[PDB]
Amino acid sequence: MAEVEETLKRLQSQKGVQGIIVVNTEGIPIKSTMDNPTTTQYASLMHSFILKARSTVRDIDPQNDLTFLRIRSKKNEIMVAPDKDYFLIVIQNPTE
Amino acid sequence: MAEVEETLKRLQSQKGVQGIIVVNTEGIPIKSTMDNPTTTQYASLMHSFILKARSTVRDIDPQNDLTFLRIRSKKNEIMVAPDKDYFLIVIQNPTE
Amino acid sequence: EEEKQQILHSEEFLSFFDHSTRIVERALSEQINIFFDYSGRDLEDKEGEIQAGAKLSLNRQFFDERWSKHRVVSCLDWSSQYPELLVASYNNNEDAPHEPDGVALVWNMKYKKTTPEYVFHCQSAVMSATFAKFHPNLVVGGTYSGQIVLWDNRSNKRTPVQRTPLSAAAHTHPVYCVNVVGTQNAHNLISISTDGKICSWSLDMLSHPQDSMELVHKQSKAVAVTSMSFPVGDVNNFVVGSEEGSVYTACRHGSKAGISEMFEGHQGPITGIHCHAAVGAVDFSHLFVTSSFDWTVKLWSTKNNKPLYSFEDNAGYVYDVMWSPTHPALFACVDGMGRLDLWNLNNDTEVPTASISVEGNPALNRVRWTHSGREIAVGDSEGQIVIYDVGEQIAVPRNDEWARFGRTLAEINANRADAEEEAATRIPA
Amino acid sequence: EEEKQQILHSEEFLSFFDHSTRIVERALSLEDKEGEIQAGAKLSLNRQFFDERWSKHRVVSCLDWSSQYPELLVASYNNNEDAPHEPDGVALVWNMKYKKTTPEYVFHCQSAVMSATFAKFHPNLVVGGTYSGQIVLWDNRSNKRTPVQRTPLSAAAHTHPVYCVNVVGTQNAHNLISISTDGKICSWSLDMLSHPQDSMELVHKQSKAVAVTSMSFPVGDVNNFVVGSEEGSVYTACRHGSKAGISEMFEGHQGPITGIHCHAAVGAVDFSHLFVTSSFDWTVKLWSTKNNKPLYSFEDNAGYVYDVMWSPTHPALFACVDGMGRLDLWNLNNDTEVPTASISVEGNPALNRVRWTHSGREIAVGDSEGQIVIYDVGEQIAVPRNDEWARFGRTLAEINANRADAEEEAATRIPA
Amino acid sequence: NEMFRIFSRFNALFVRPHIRGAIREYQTQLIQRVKDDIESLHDKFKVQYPQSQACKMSHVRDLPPVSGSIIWAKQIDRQLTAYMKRVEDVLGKGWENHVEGQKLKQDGDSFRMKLNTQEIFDDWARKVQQRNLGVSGRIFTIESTRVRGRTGNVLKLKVNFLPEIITLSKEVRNLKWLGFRVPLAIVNKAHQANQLYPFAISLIESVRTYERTCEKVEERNTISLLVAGLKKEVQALIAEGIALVWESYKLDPYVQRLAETVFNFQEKVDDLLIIEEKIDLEVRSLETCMYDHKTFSEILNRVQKAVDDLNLHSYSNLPIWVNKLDMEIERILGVRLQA
Amino acid sequence: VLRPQVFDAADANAIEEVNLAYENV
Repeated sequence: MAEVEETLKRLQSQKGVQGIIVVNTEGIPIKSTMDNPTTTQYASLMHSFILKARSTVRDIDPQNDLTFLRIRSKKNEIMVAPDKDYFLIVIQNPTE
Repeated sequence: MAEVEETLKRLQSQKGVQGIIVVNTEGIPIKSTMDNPTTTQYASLMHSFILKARSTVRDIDPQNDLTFLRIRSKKNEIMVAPDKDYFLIVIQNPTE
Repeated sequence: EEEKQQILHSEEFLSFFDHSTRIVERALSEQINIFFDYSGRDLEDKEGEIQAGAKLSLNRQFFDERWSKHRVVSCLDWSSQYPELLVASYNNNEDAPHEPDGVALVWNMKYKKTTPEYVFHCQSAVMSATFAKFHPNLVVGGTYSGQIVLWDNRSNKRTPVQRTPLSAAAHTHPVYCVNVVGTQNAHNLISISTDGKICSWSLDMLSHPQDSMELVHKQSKAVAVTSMSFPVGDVNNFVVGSEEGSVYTACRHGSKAGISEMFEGHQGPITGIHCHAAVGAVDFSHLFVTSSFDWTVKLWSTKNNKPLYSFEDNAGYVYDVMWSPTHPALFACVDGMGRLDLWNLNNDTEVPTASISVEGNPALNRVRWTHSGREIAVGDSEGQIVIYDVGEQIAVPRNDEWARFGRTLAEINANRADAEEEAATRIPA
Repeated sequence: EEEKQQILHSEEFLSFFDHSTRIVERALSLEDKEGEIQAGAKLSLNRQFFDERWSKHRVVSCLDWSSQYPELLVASYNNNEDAPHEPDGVALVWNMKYKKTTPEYVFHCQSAVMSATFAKFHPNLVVGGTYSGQIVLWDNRSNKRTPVQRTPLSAAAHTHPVYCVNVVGTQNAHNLISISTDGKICSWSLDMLSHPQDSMELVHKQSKAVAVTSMSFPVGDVNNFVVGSEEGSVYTACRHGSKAGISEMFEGHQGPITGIHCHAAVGAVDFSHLFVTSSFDWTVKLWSTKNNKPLYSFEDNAGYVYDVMWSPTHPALFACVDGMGRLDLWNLNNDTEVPTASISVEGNPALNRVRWTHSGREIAVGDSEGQIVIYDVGEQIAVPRNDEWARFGRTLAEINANRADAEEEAATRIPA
Repeated sequence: NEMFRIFSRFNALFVRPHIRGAIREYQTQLIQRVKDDIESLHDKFKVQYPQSQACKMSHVRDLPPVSGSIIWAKQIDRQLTAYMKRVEDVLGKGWENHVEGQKLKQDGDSFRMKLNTQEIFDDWARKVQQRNLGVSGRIFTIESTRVRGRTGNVLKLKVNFLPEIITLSKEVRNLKWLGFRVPLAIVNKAHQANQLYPFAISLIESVRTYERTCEKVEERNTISLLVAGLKKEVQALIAEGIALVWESYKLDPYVQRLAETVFNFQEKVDDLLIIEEKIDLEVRSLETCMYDHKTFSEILNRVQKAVDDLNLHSYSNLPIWVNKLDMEIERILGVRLQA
Repeated sequence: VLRPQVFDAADANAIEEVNLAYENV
């Protein structure tokens, strides 16, 4: 909670971050890092991509580290990290 | 005239890298000098995950540029970036 | 909403999120750039300055604010199972009196992050702080009162997991020294209180110590255990120093289990003393070194109640000193001025090999080098952390440097024989 | 194949692969059980194999394993001597990975089998020779328990009871060598059993042929091998060409050649002149190539020795088996006279042979009792570094010096 | 071992006589250790040479038992000579020349007499002379030895040689290795016997294979009629071998033909075993057939495939075996009809 | 016996005495 809030703050302590969303499968974020409407939109995208990534991982191997998968893109280093109950995703810069 | 082979060896002898196999643009394993069944299954699942990741990217923005999706997979975590030209594997251990 | 808040507050889910952030930090530490030039074109100016002091190179600075303010580096221990891990025992947060008197911190060699991997927070000032020699995920230290606490590095609760007994029979005096001792099969959680309570405890039992003994010698004069060390493989043998400036060997077993020897040469309370930590082609168990609050460092020997040799170059009262773990010649020291005094006697005897007092006089109080000794963490009380890397030309001892170390020790014996003959003949009639 | 190579050799694809590989390289650039590596994990009998379907009334035929399948070791059980109703020929396999006493294949046979081997050159199949002396070959691929190929011994074939045979040559060219009791040096073709690749009833010492109780070829020695007589006359066995055959009957033993192998250790020091040998006269004496006399000896047991072989990695260490029911392995630099760790057989059971792991982390131990036990090996002394191989070569030169010094001291110290 | 270690430590130190008195005092302990070693060697000798599990292992090393006893005696003699030499060296000059050394030497001579491999070899050579057998020509000595308690004459088609003879040849090689003295006429007879063994081993293996074929027939007498032609071929080969004689020079080609017959019989046995597995599977399927008409059709299709395979097989009495199979199928179908 | 290999004051004294006797000779 507050420890997780501080963990999110520390991962976002690096200034210049576009947005990191502690997320949830319900299309809404546990803790996003942007304006609320765009946060809900990107969090719905996060839930959709999270289900997609869970399915793709199970297609690859259904016995893997069921915690995260970063996507370091030249536009946003999307550090997606969904838990079993909660979720997270960090669309960050590639430098960090 | 051996830069491709040198790069394949460098990504193959890389620390934590379990393999760098040049698969086709469609993702089917072209360079497969090993058990072709498991390699082709992994490459096809990687293509499915790449489609899911491109879907997530389009959920952010369709024509964005990508460096390397760092998928955290316990069997073989892939810091790779697929395309529509070929598929050379980039999957190395973060600890190596 | 409220379900999201509960899932954040959910213990298993919060622990999973914490492990997730831990692996995230591991990956972000593994997150190297892509425009790199590893050919070394940027090290020539460093190589242009390497020939003038590459033996010292600070690595990182594990400095924070969550528990660093008003909290000195009370003790330091590099984890045996994971040498890439180091601890940071904190003093009583006077500035953060709202915060408790002790919150442990991890100085990390595995990664460069201000966030510690393990923390042990408790309401008492951590005097001693011993890492688990035979265990992978345990933490324990010494309270300002003296009751030893327990914690786990792998866990997710900084509170003192278990606490040792606190009583007149238990550690009434502050726990000056404590270490993970004994065999892997026959262990001993040896601890030392200020009054002299030699507290061999048990990792399983936080009520009854395995061997508790208040210490006193010299017609049972109370033992203020100042300098602490022990012999390798000799669980009975241990090194004792006094605030009254008295050194003694300590016996754990035997009819005289307690203060065994009696040595005194210093002019201050025994500040910094570590055993001869280097083992090579020569066995030098019969000697050691010591330092006090008198701006001097006194070498010691097993049979010599008089100190072996003097490193008195300090311009102010010393705080800490340690013989190197690999090079017999080398030995690092510290003081309230940050007196980094790595002195390789075979290399530089009259002057230290690396004598670096901190500008602005940083308060170097407690420290622990690398397991290989390649780096030594040094820190001000306010929290100015320095981990100086060691130039291997100075760091790596020679193969003959243990035989030559015995040669230099015999040379010191001859020079001290000249000095003692001068002392004997200098008495007039 | 060709299309995949062209895909890997497309200029745009090659340049993108090079840039991406450089970028990725830049971006990615219990507790007490660990205290016995030199103190018990150096020799830890772990896989005691005894499948009573074969462990009853039978013996151990030979020692074999798969270099093609390194997790696979062949448990060569001999004939059911006390069970005539049970067949005299069958095979077993011990898996390093799978925890099953059962074989991966049971190569059955009518008759008693003396020697056998697997085939890294032919990974689908293995082969063996009868104790009577008829050779045969079986494949785990097929479904017939008996060996499908069966090189029948005859008057034309190797009539004498064969004991020495090896698959000479890799898959590039395999002419599987053999030797009868009289030593019918018989290379056998990798796919022809009606006719062996070669055949030679060799002889030496004015053609006075003997029973070669041991044989060993050097690494890549297509034209050389060892021929260790049961008479004790270790013939120099050239293997190929018109100069092939028993050349020089070295005499470095006092009994039939019990255990012998080439200096299988690999390192900085070349042991091309070395020779490892054990006699049936309760005396194991390591020999030399040029010096037909034995280099050094070890004869601790009053009984004879079950086996002896140079360690495949450590020049200092060696793999030997004694009939006194005691383990025989000594690190020559560390322990030469006394063994490095002279463990004992469980109940001092009768041993047959041994088979070290290719990685050297294990070694088989013969057992006439039935429990085929293999000792898990550490890397305390078996792991030879090149400098450790250089140290062993220095020790070998010093041993030569000590032998010359012993000769001189005997010359100057004979009382008469 | 301790005496050897002390001697190895002190061998280079023969110059300074500082420990001469220590050696003189410890001579008693050395003599006690030597007596203990002699007693242990006597106990080992008292252990039967065949009774040695090492003796069994040496037989497993292709050791014929007389040669194995001889080799055990020779190894005991070598060990005793080594012990005597070590005792003499430890005692130095006169290590046996002393009174206790001469007593130990007399005891060692008595132990060597008790290890009389000359005497054991005389007994073995006398046994060989008493054997003195010889026979060739009609090698296939078919001995119809009666069963254990039953009258069944187990037709042991014994070869024109005895396994004792082969052991004698191997032990002759071993005794030559051990420097034995043996009779030359017996040596020539053994050379002839070894020459006969080049085909004699094939004959013995053929006997084992014929026993295996008979055992397979006993196991699968149900399909035993199905291999009538192969059994007839085997019987014809047996008759040819019984009529033959190794005095006739065609013994090698006759053995070759018989071995070809044996290999063909083994191949037929394997084919019959595979067919028997298929037929037993079909019989079980008929017994536990699910009541599907398509199921019965599939069973019949498998049966027709088996029939085609049998037609490819070309075994003996095919129509009669087909009649038997059809009758069995009729019985199974009748059970199905009652159901 | 007690040579340097994987202290011993008396053994060192004996070795040094041998060396010094050789030097004196």
